[PDB]
Amino acid sequence: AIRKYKPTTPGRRGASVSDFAEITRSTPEKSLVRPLHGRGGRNAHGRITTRHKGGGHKRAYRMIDFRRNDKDGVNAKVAHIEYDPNRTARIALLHYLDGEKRYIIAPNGLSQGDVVESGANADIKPGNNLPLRNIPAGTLIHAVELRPGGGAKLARSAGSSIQLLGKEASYASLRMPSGEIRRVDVRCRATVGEVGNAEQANINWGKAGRMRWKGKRPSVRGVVMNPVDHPHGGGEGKTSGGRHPVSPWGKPEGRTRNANKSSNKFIVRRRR
RNA sequence: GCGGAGUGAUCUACCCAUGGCCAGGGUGAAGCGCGGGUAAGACCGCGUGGAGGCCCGAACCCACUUAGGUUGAAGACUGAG
RNA sequence: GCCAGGCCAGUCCGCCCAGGGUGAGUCGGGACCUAAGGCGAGGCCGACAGGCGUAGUCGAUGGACAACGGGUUGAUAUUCCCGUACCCGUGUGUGGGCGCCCGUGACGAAUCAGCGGUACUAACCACCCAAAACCGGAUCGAUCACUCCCCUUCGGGGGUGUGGAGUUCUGGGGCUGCGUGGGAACUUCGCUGGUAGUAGUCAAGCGAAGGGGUGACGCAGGAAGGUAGCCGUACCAGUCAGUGGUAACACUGGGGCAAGCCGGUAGGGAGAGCGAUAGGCAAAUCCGUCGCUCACUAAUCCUGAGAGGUGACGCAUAGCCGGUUGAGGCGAAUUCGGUGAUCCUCUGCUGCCAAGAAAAGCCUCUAGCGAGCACACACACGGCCCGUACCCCAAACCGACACAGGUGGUCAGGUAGAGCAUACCAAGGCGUACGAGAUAACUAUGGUUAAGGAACUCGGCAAAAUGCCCCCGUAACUUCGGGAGAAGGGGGACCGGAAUAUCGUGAACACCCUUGCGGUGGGAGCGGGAUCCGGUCGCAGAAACCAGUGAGGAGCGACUGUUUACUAAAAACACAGGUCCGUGCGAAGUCGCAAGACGAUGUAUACGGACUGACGCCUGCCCGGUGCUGGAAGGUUAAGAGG
RNA sequence: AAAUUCCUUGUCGGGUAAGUUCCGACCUGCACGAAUGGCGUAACGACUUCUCAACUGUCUCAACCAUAGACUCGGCGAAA
RNA sequence: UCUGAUCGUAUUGGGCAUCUAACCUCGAACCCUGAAUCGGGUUUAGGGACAGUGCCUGGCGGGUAGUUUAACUGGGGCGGU
RNA sequence: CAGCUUGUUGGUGGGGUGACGGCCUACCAAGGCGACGACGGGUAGCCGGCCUGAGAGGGUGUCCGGCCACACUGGGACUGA
RNA sequence: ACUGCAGGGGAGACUGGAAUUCCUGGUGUAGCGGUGGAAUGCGCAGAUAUCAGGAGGAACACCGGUGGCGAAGGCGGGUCUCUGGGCAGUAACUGACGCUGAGGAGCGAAAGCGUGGGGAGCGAACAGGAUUAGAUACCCUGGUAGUCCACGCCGUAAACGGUGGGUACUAGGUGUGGGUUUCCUUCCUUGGGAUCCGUGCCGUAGCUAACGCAUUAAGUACCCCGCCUGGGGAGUACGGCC
RNA sequence: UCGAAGGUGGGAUCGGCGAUUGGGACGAAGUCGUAACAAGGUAGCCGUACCGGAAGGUGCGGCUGGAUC
Ligand SMILES: [Mg+2]
Ligand SMILES: [Mg+2]
Ligand SMILES: [Mg+2]
Ligand SMILES: [Mg+2]
Ligand SMILES: [Mg+2]
Ligand SMILES: [Mg+2]
Ligand SMILES: [Mg+2]
Ligand SMILES: [Mg+2]
Ligand SMILES: [Mg+2]
Ligand SMILES: [Mg+2]
Ligand SMILES: [Mg+2]
Ligand SMILES: [Mg+2]
Ligand SMILES: [Mg+2]
Ligand SMILES: [Mg+2]
Ligand SMILES: [Mg+2]
Ligand SMILES: [Mg+2]
Ligand SMILES: [Mg+2]
Ligand SMILES: [Mg+2]
Ligand SMILES: [Mg+2]
Ligand SMILES: [Mg+2]
Ligand SMILES: [Mg+2]
Ligand SMILES: [Mg+2]
Ligand SMILES: [Mg+2]
Ligand SMILES: [Mg+2]
Ligand SMILES: [Mg+2]
Ligand SMILES: [Mg+2]
Ligand SMILES: [Mg+2]
Ligand SMILES: [Mg+2]
Ligand SMILES: [Mg+2]
Ligand SMILES: [Mg+2]
Ligand SMILES: [Mg+2]
Ligand SMILES: [Mg+2]
Ligand SMILES: [Mg+2]
Ligand SMILES: [Mg+2]
Ligand SMILES: [Mg+2]
Ligand SMILES: [Mg+2]
Ligand SMILES: [Mg+2]
Ligand SMILES: [Mg+2]
Ligand SMILES: [Mg+2]
Ligand SMILES: [Mg+2]
Ligand SMILES: [Mg+2]
Ligand SMILES: [Mg+2]
Ligand SMILES: [Mg+2]
Ligand SMILES: [Mg+2]
Ligand SMILES: [Mg+2]
Ligand SMILES: [Mg+2]
Ligand SMILES: [Mg+2]
Ligand SMILES: [Mg+2]
Ligand SMILES: [Mg+2]
Ligand SMILES: [Mg+2]
Ligand SMILES: [Mg+2]
Ligand SMILES: [Mg+2]
Ligand SMILES: [Mg+2]
Ligand SMILES: [Mg+2]
Ligand SMILES: [Mg+2]
Ligand SMILES: [Mg+2]
Ligand SMILES: [Mg+2]
Ligand SMILES: [Mg+2]
Ligand SMILES: [Mg+2]
Ligand SMILES: [Mg+2]
Ligand SMILES: [Mg+2]
Ligand SMILES: [Mg+2]
Ligand SMILES: [Mg+2]
Ligand SMILES: [Mg+2]
Ligand SMILES: [Mg+2]
Ligand SMILES: [Mg+2]
Ligand SMILES: [Mg+2]
Ligand SMILES: [Mg+2]
Ligand SMILES: [Mg+2]
Ligand SMILES: [Mg+2]
Ligand SMILES: [Mg+2]
Ligand SMILES: [Mg+2]
Ligand SMILES: [Mg+2]
Ligand SMILES: [Mg+2]
Ligand SMILES: [Mg+2]
Ligand SMILES: [Mg+2]
Ligand SMILES: [Mg+2]
Ligand SMILES: [Mg+2]
Ligand SMILES: [Mg+2]
Ligand SMILES: [Mg+2]
Ligand SMILES: [Mg+2]
Ligand SMILES: [Mg+2]
Ligand SMILES: [Mg+2]
Ligand SMILES: [Mg+2]
Ligand SMILES: [Mg+2]
Ligand SMILES: [Mg+2]
Ligand SMILES: [Mg+2]
Ligand SMILES: [Mg+2]
Ligand SMILES: [Mg+2]
Ligand SMILES: [Mg+2]
Ligand SMILES: [Mg+2]
Ligand SMILES: [Mg+2]
Ligand SMILES: [Mg+2]
Ligand SMILES: [Mg+2]
Ligand SMILES: [Mg+2]
Ligand SMILES: [Mg+2]
Ligand SMILES: [Mg+2]
Ligand SMILES: [Mg+2]
Ligand SMILES: [Mg+2]
Ligand SMILES: [Mg+2]
Ligand SMILES: [Mg+2]
Ligand SMILES: [Mg+2]
Ligand SMILES: [Mg+2]
Ligand SMILES: [Mg+2]
Ligand SMILES: [Mg+2]
Ligand SMILES: [Mg+2]
Ligand SMILES: [Mg+2]
Ligand SMILES: [Mg+2]
Ligand SMILES: [Mg+2]
Ligand SMILES: [Mg+2]
Ligand SMILES: [Mg+2]
Ligand SMILES: [Mg+2]
Ligand SMILES: [Mg+2]
Ligand SMILES: [Mg+2]
Ligand SMILES: [Mg+2]
Ligand SMILES: [Mg+2]
Ligand SMILES: [Mg+2]
Ligand SMILES: [Mg+2]
Ligand SMILES: [Mg+2]
Ligand SMILES: [Mg+2]
Ligand SMILES: [Mg+2]
Ligand SMILES: [Mg+2]
Ligand SMILES: [Mg+2]
Ligand SMILES: [Mg+2]
Ligand SMILES: [Mg+2]
Ligand SMILES: [Mg+2]
Ligand SMILES: [Mg+2]
Ligand SMILES: [Mg+2]
Ligand SMILES: [Mg+2]
Ligand SMILES: [Mg+2]
Ligand SMILES: [Mg+2]
Ligand SMILES: [Mg+2]
Ligand SMILES: [Mg+2]
Ligand SMILES: [Mg+2]
Repeated sequence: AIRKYKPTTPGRRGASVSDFAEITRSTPEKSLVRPLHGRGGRNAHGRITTRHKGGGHKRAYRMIDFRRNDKDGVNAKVAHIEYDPNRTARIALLHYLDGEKRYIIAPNGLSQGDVVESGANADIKPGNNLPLRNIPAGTLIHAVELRPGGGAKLARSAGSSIQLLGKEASYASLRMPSGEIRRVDVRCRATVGEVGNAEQANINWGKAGRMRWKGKRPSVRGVVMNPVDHPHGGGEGKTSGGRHPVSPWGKPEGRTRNANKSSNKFIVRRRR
């Protein structure tokens, strides 16, 4: 699962890395790859809108099939499990019996060579994609969509899962990875099972260089700035900031969710 | 110093795309084998292997100390480290 | 040319004057392609100004694409000329081949009659229920009438037995139906004869829209096989350098040549047919997927550095003659080894995680077009636009200067050396622009120093010292990796012998066979390193240049890194790790009036903010204040309503 | 008794011939204290600080040599 | 009958519920469209008189802006006046 | 005190001894010792004997006798049976 | 070896009910909780109580015992999969292949440690109330780690039968468990008798200072291992291993 | 060549002193509490964790070397 480096250097002393034991076919599928380029956290104006971005290893995008709507009743065979630099889960390449190749998020327990079904008549097995109406309550699902046909949007990171609490009339109550209970329409599609690569959260990056490779740039604390730069700046020695904690633009801590967002009627219980 | 409207990222700060460069030595990680060990092991020793914000050190990038310069060769440099 | 300029002078000049000089189908670009990014028809947004952006169109620092050697001018040359190549296009002939119609072959339906799928289902058969209505059983309680019985103010209970419209369970045909299962004819579909081998389709060639494949990609590390270059050498042509020796292999010089074409080596890679087909915006014989057979260690095919041939009867060259010292003319030998890449095979191979452009181009499929086509040879032609002079670690560029500064890429020889360090040299350049003198102090840059050895000083600042290779040996502590080159020691030159395979590198003459760019033995010639023993010299053998000082105790920051261009490099910043808070998704946050964008082609193991800052042990008490989160009983409180 | 301690060269011990610095304690903390983290910590440092070996013109205490200037002659010829 | 408690036609506003048709959707499909992740239109699936916006109005608001922050004084500050 | 040894273990050919022998030397093998305690630390002359104890045993090595080791400390050769 | 027998022996996976708590809604108003007595605390902004639905973790009443199993520690909600051991019977097979075991190795309650998850209830630490001269406690109200899961670490308990393992022998009486066996075999009795393996109690001899042991010995003998030489200091110091 | 003595160096082992500091034993007729021996007033012990002037207290698991129906 996780391989620990040996303390041969100070940079490697405590670090660890995935063993990549689940990976076959170390190259991607040429027909499902699109170009990508970095932004450095800059928007269309050319200005930094997200801080601490840039550098980073070059990447290529792999088209993930997040809809899974048009292959109902058509079986697929899992051909490979591949590394993806754009997400924390691994991806599985599917060979459809119709001759088409697709990429999906690899669920937990979807070894190469398995058969994957879709539609209302599919069996309840990891990797099978069904509308929520046909999934029994208490199941663990992932890659759920908010609107019918809108594409999977929830529970997509490594190790994520959603528990189908129940379907009442035309809505399904879901326990979402944050712990918030939500309702979505029963016609929304979901995939059975939990997302794989669940142990990646235990990886110990060893040095600053590794995060620079992953594209994360250094972050400077507010209390070591000058007051013209940050509200926490100033002071003779080191201070705690001369006030209650605030953002670099002076906003205090507290809830930032819009108080009367339209979706409030779909949320049963806020997270802890 | 204040206001209005414009000009500047050929210097410099960061970022994006596409290219180039890093003499010569040293150390010897994982993994892979063989043998020892056992019921199996764990482990151990020999090889192979060639990792690393690894070591010494030119090009290259810097600028710690000191001497000189200080109407300078130079509006920030030279010599030795 | 010499009155300005050149840090002096100048007959000289990067200065002044006149004239001359830059030749491309292949070099670098355009006419080809796209990245980041720019502009942007319509468009969306915005009082106006304008912002953003789709189709599209630009934009190399990248992709694709055809040339090498020699000569020549005062000044250009892969451009001109000579020799020899390659790429794209056009015309003219010649030859055979396939096609239009003819027919050639092949493939190739449709009509209508015989039965079932009993699929349709009027009905019919079975399975449960309303099991309808109704006959009618047991129980219930305070209604009800009946007859038997009893107190009472004359109004009703009770033993309730019967049943009434009575509650519930249920005894019985469940006729009518519901739901399901079998299920009547034509009707949906199939077979046999039949329309009929008929209609009809395909069979030269081109397909550039569109589909598909390729193009197409990271970093690190070698190894093997090669080659360039370099060092010798067979052979060739010469020299006598006025010194003691040296007359020929003693010494000096030579000991060359490309693209292209042929070739298919070492090394690499590849299963082949047939059938089906929901997918690839239409189609597809293409791609993808699936099934079957055969094949698998082979064979075949592709790729492929090198070797060899040709290019080359040519060019070049050491040298020799004559030479206004310009041009001329002649012109030898050219073999075999060693060493050896930063280059080639190799867009390969191995390993790793941080997971590594696009489009054109090329190939292929069909849509489509199509009566003429495709090919071979020969001849004759067309190949456009811009750059090309000269400087280019500089006196010609950026620094006001002919300024000790700065400036990307390519080539890069010998001896010693690990080396692109360092010392001296080659090829090739240069002596660079004020000089000539003179033992003043003093300043600067170097050098040496008796005895002492940090006594100097804020402080060992500066200088001195250590320094290489090989062999021994190596502490506390430790996160077990380190500390460590710890510390501290020993040896090092030359000559000879071992020593003729001593050893190790490659492998000539000469040894077999599937005869080749083949295999084995073989050991010549040529290079390399180490050790032991004996001897020799010096003050000194790492010889010059070059080239770690080491140890012990504390503080701070874990570490590599970053920082005040021009007085501060640190204990400051960052960091991996930690906790808290926010964010349920065109999220929170940020830019923007807005549209829109980034976040992210991400989805709570994610993203943003704050503080702390490897690791180890831990992180105590306080919610009074102020923030944040949540609640709404009460008080207070705006516009509006009311008037 | 600290990058925090004014008094202050606090007191005791070590080191030195002689130690306001250094190291180990004491606790009388002017004015330490647990993520503006507390206490340690192998490795690392052109960081700050103390000691030792070796070495030396840093010094006792200076002396000599060469070069570039300074000095003389010819030419050009500024500046505050 | 200050009629507290109260009924039925008017009228009205406040809550709650439902609906769809205004309005909303970066849900989907098709056309403009030959090349289109823009835009617009058509249909559909949802939300829905909410939200958003205009005008009026209360709160909060070092996020930004313009400013103020006296004099005397055996120098100024401290104190005092 | 849990790992000790490299002339150390053995063999070969010489040298050396009065005499066998790594005793010494040149070459070859990788062996030899160790939990029945090597290697290391502390202590000590051994025995016949002496004392005590019914005995087994416990203590001790002085008179005397036997031997060993030493001659200021450390090292070496010669004469000689 | 073959045939039967009993079992909470162990591991994994799925799953069930009761109860507590919490959430939502209905009914509903002024108390609830707590003690020897109270107060802190909770509710009045709608609590306790009652109903219905949902969420979640822990533990499995009745069976259940004096019982069974396991080397010890320990072991029962149910089902399935995998697996260990024991007992009985035949004597089918080998033929002393046995016992103990220095060191060594493995297993090993609870508490605790590392990493991730989980957390209903309880509950060190901590806080408030109460008692008391004081109350850093006993009592009450709360409440963190922990108790739970996964993989590791730790190897300590009054880890006790305060009794090392193996074998042979030494009256009986009375319960229970698993077998087998003829007979009384219907005396239905699943009783009695015989044997083997256990598990309790009482009791003969013997042993013991006594208490007591007594076929499950602390009796009579043998073999092997471990341990003690008065009490503190001390199972502590130093050294060493983990 | 070997070879006593001597010098240089890093280590190994055994002791002595040491500012300061921890625990132990004994002393007197001190101060602060009553933890155990009774159900010792909250039963006592065993292993661990945490806390507090101190004896000790609390939690987890085990024993009776106590009692109860
Ligand atoms: Mg812009
Ligand atoms: Mg950030
Ligand atoms: Mg930071
Ligand atoms: Mg600052
Ligand atoms: Mg700024
Ligand atoms: Mg501010
Ligand atoms: Mg500050
Ligand atoms: Mg401060
Ligand atoms: Mg803070
Ligand atoms: Mg501040
Ligand atoms: Mg201005
Ligand atoms: Mg501009
Ligand atoms: Mg290197
Ligand atoms: Mg290895
Ligand atoms: Mg490095
Ligand atoms: Mg810098
Ligand atoms: Mg200076
Ligand atoms: Mg000067
Ligand atoms: Mg300098
Ligand atoms: Mg320098
Ligand atoms: Mg002139
Ligand atoms: Mg002049
Ligand atoms: Mg634009
Ligand atoms: Mg326009
Ligand atoms: Mg563009
Ligand atoms: Mg262009
Ligand atoms: Mg280019
Ligand atoms: Mg020229
Ligand atoms: Mg030509
Ligand atoms: Mg690609
Ligand atoms: Mg090679
Ligand atoms: Mg001569
Ligand atoms: Mg020669
Ligand atoms: Mg195919
Ligand atoms: Mg050739
Ligand atoms: Mg030119
Ligand atoms: Mg030129
Ligand atoms: Mg140029
Ligand atoms: Mg210039
Ligand atoms: Mg210059
Ligand atoms: Mg440069
Ligand atoms: Mg060279
Ligand atoms: Mg050089
Ligand atoms: Mg020279
Ligand atoms: Mg001169
Ligand atoms: Mg003079
Ligand atoms: Mg001297
Ligand atoms: Mg001297
Ligand atoms: Mg000194
Ligand atoms: Mg001094
Ligand atoms: Mg002095
Ligand atoms: Mg110095
Ligand atoms: Mg020096
Ligand atoms: Mg050394
Ligand atoms: Mg050290
Ligand atoms: Mg000599
Ligand atoms: Mg060095
Ligand atoms: Mg300290
Ligand atoms: Mg640092
Ligand atoms: Mg620290
Ligand atoms: Mg500076
Ligand atoms: Mg500086
Ligand atoms: Mg620095
Ligand atoms: Mg900084
Ligand atoms: Mg937003
Ligand atoms: Mg969070
Ligand atoms: Mg905070
Ligand atoms: Mg900090
Ligand atoms: Mg951080
Ligand atoms: Mg507070
Ligand atoms: Mg507060
Ligand atoms: Mg409060
Ligand atoms: Mg509030
Ligand atoms: Mg102090
Ligand atoms: Mg202080
Ligand atoms: Mg002091
Ligand atoms: Mg000093
Ligand atoms: Mg001190
Ligand atoms: Mg705190
Ligand atoms: Mg502080
Ligand atoms: Mg704090
Ligand atoms: Mg800190
Ligand atoms: Mg500290
Ligand atoms: Mg550094
Ligand atoms: Mg530093
Ligand atoms: Mg100090
Ligand atoms: Mg003069
Ligand atoms: Mg509205
Ligand atoms: Mg404000
Ligand atoms: Mg202001
Ligand atoms: Mg003003
Ligand atoms: Mg005043
Ligand atoms: Mg005054
Ligand atoms: Mg020998
Ligand atoms: Mg011998
Ligand atoms: Mg003695
Ligand atoms: Mg006796
Ligand atoms: Mg002696
Ligand atoms: Mg004497
Ligand atoms: Mg002697
Ligand atoms: Mg004699
Ligand atoms: Mg003799
Ligand atoms: Mg488990
Ligand atoms: Mg809860
Ligand atoms: Mg309620
Ligand atoms: Mg309730
Ligand atoms: Mg037999
Ligand atoms: Mg045993
Ligand atoms: Mg044992
Ligand atoms: Mg436990
Ligand atoms: Mg734990
Ligand atoms: Mg945890
Ligand atoms: Mg309290
Ligand atoms: Mg309690
Ligand atoms: Mg509680
Ligand atoms: Mg803890
Ligand atoms: Mg264990
Ligand atoms: Mg027990
Ligand atoms: Mg015994
Ligand atoms: Mg026994
Ligand atoms: Mg026994
Ligand atoms: Mg019995
Ligand atoms: Mg008894
Ligand atoms: Mg006894
Ligand atoms: Mg102990
Ligand atoms: Mg110890
Ligand atoms: Mg003392
Ligand atoms: Mg007591
Ligand atoms: Mg007690
Ligand atoms: Mg009491
Ligand atoms: Mg008690
Ligand atoms: Mg307590
Ligand atoms: Mg306890
Ligand atoms: Mg207990």
